[PDB]
Amino acid sequence: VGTLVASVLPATVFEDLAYAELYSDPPGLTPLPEEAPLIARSVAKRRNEFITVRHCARIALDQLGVPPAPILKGDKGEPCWPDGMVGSLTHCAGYRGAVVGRRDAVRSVGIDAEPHDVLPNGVLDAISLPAERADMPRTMPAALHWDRILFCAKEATYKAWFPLTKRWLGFEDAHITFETDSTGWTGRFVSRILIDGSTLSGPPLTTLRGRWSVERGLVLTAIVLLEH
Ligand SMILES: CC(C)(COP(=O)(O)OP(=O)(O)OC[C@H]1O[C@@H](n2cnc3c(N)ncnc32)[C@H](O)[C@@H]1OP(=O)(O)O)[C@@H](O)C(=O)NCCC(=O)NCCS
Repeated sequence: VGTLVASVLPATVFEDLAYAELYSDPPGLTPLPEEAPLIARSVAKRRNEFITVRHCARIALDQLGVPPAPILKGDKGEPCWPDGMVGSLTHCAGYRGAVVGRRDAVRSVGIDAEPHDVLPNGVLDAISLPAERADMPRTMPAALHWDRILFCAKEATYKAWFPLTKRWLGFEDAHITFETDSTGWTGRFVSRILIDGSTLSGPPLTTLRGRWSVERGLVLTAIVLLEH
């Protein structure tokens, strides 16, 4: 279908969002000349996914009425969206995707995709708080890899946070609480910011609500912060 990420998008502002996803790199796709410098020293696997993900971004932007154009890279790797637009990009094995939104409705977007696979226990302690490790088993079905899902939400949280603050957010700086829908493979989370949430404009970031899904061997997460 090409609609997996829809499982983590809200209906509230759906008319002001667009998305596009692919599951592999179309062969022979050429980079835009203006984007080529961004991957001039990159390994082949990175080059290929970069091009595919940028292609998805333009497909999604086009749905919102934005003419196709290069998307450069700014502070700390963040994508440089066209004026009036926000969005987020992600890839992993078997997935490339873009979610974009109109800034008049959507303040920020953060998405992440991961394989639904375990993480090593050493990494878990580095990416989680004790309270998360205690609560996730209580809120998540035994079948799910809650370590990986937590991590996915941490990544979505950073991506939604950085464009608004331009500051680091570490794994210990957000406490994420989950809930599972009765059907067992989707739900909600809230990321509570534990540090100063001052933004370049608008209100401070204190809480970021998101959605998660597990389907087709993937974890997907998305945060869509509304403009009020
Ligand atoms: C930046 C980061 C979140 C990217 O996530 P990832 O799982 O490695 O890779 P993904 O494919 O999902 O996402 C990569 C895309 O993220 C976007 N991105 C990179 N830096 C970014 C930033 N500072 N802000 C917003 N988006 C960013 C880019 O569009 C990038 O793709 P591109 O280089 O092709 O444009 C991750 O690599 C990282 O450095 N994390 C540390 C910060 C963190 O997770 N903190 C926890 C907060 S609770």
